[PDB]
Amino acid sequence: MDIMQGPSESFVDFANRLIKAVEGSDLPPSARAPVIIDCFRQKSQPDIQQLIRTAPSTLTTPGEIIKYVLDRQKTAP
Repeated sequence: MDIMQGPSESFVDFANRLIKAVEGSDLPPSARAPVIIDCFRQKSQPDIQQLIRTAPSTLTTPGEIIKYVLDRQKTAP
């Protein structure tokens, strides 16, 4: 309900509220991921949601999104 990413909130910040929020629910293990998956695309900021929204590759899991988030956040010069 009140799970919304902040203006300048880090990724690990939101996902913790999400994951913890999801774990706290009656959602099954196999369905926990799919929940966070859609949750991001609808609760994440425009900066992240935009990437996930039209992001290629089979991004159907958390293990891929975070990898994808950091993979895109690879601002290492």
